[PDB]
Amino acid sequence: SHHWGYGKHNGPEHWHKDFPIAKGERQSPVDIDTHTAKYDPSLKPLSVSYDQATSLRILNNGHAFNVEFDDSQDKAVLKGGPLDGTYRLIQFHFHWGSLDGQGSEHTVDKKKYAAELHLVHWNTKYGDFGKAVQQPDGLAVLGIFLKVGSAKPGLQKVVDVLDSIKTKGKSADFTNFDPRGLLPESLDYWTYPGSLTTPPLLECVTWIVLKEPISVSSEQVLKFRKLNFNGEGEPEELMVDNWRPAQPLKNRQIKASFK
Amino acid sequence: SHHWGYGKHNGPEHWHKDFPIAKGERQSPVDIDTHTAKYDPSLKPLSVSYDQATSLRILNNGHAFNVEFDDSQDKAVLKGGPLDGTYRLIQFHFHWGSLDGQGSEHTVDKKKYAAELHLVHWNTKYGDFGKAVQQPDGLAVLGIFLKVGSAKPGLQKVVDVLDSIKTKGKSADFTNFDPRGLLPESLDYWTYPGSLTTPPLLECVTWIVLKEPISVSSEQVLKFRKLNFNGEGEPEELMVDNWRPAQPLKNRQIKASFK
Ligand SMILES: [Zn+2]
Ligand SMILES: [Zn+2]
Ligand SMILES: [Zn+2]
Ligand SMILES: [Zn+2]
Ligand SMILES: [Zn+2]
Ligand SMILES: [Zn+2]
Ligand SMILES: [Zn+2]
Ligand SMILES: [Zn+2]
Ligand SMILES: [Zn+2]
Ligand SMILES: [Zn+2]
Ligand SMILES: [Zn+2]
Ligand SMILES: [Zn+2]
Ligand SMILES: [Zn+2]
Ligand SMILES: [Zn+2]
Ligand SMILES: [Zn+2]
Ligand SMILES: [Zn+2]
Ligand SMILES: [Zn+2]
Ligand SMILES: [Zn+2]
Ligand SMILES: [Zn+2]
Repeated sequence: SHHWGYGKHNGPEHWHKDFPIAKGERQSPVDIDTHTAKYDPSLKPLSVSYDQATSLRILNNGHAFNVEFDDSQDKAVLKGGPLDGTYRLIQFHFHWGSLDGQGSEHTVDKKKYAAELHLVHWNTKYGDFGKAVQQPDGLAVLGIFLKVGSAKPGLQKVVDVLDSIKTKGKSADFTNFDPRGLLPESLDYWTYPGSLTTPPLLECVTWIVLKEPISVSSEQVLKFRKLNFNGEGEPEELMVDNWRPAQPLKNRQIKASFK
Repeated sequence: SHHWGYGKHNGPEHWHKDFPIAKGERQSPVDIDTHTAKYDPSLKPLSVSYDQATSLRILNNGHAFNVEFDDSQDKAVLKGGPLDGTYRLIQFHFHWGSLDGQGSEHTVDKKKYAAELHLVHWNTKYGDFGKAVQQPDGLAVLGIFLKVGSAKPGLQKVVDVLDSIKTKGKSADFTNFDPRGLLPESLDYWTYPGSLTTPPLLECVTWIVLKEPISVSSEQVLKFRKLNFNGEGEPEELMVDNWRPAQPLKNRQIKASFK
């Protein structure tokens, strides 16, 4: 009851109590039905420029873990696609499950994936992250599905450091990470106007969800599930099933960048 | 810069940036000038009923440390004085300095004390703490000055447990504490309508500041100054000088319960 989370008492089901936007017109995530999400030839190609991405630190905030980036220049930026502007990378994080058969927030024809990677960018138009989240086109989030298969070499440096931030509030220096190690072979995508998938659930996100999932080993996802929602000294609550289920699409169109 | 505190960058001096109420009509603390704070015979005597006070836990929130109480019944209550209602004890905490010559928030004829004890109560009229802080008579805070002299036996159990919550976010079970061990010989007091002395600086507090200070040993206050503002693993910032200086009294009267 204390403040929001993913348990029986404080979960997605109950977020409408302190956040009436939870039942709003533009909520995320959604289910991407491939028969309705039609192709849009007006969509320009997406330009992911991460070659100068400068990571700083990894931390556990009690809700997931974030790798944070220097956002002071156009070092890691997101351009074109459905975006009018330059969007700087500020952090990324994951949502995952207690079983391989669940963990993703978005779904494709009702299929759930073992996890989902969210790379979070803010529109430089507004000046900083804080001002951007108060505008409907302030954020662009790039969402990537994880399936249990073979190991992702780009993910291993993250996994190695997870013991050092087991409990809420812990953090660590995490430099020279290259977020390109987490991208799939193709950048074909769906896009729709949405929201943050956690409180305050603000409807300020242009979603870009990649068609092609990345593969991670079962050994690597097991490492995610040893994390803790709780602080050190408090009772153990395993950080698992930290995902919001799909929401009503309502009067929105999911445009597709592909065939 | 990150979020508020007591350093050069984030201190009381700069709180007006995110909190315009900091320059409001009813801000606390104030200096109690004894020549103007006249006696009011209409003030009923103060009734401090702490015999059934049930403490639960002690924690470091990064700004000070709080001992928290069961507020579910009328076990520890504050009545009469300038209060119209029953006020339940929810927590207490301290503000102290880096030197014995400072640490208090309130002052008496410009004199500063080594520390100050704040016992925090909410009006049962409103139902819970959260609803109370949004009303001008929602909170009653009982403020007590500490001077460096001989040891306070009632304070020693708090001091013993301080090693176990050195850094921000740590907490511990803290049961069978009796807050009566921190009261002075006399309950003669000054009262005025004010605010929280930390953000969000809400103007919802009826202040009751006791005339008579309590004595604590230098050994006991040294133990306060080993605490840390920071979390575990972060760079060391000693939790000292965590006090707001005196504010303009403006169109307010400080009533005195005594001679
Ligand atoms: Zn339920
Ligand atoms: Zn409901
Ligand atoms: Zn379909
Ligand atoms: Zn590149
Ligand atoms: Zn939280
Ligand atoms: Zn996310
Ligand atoms: Zn470092
Ligand atoms: Zn290939
Ligand atoms: Zn393609
Ligand atoms: Zn530790
Ligand atoms: Zn200054
Ligand atoms: Zn200023
Ligand atoms: Zn005077
Ligand atoms: Zn009593
Ligand atoms: Zn804080
Ligand atoms: Zn205080
Ligand atoms: Zn316990
Ligand atoms: Zn005596
Ligand atoms: Zn008296």
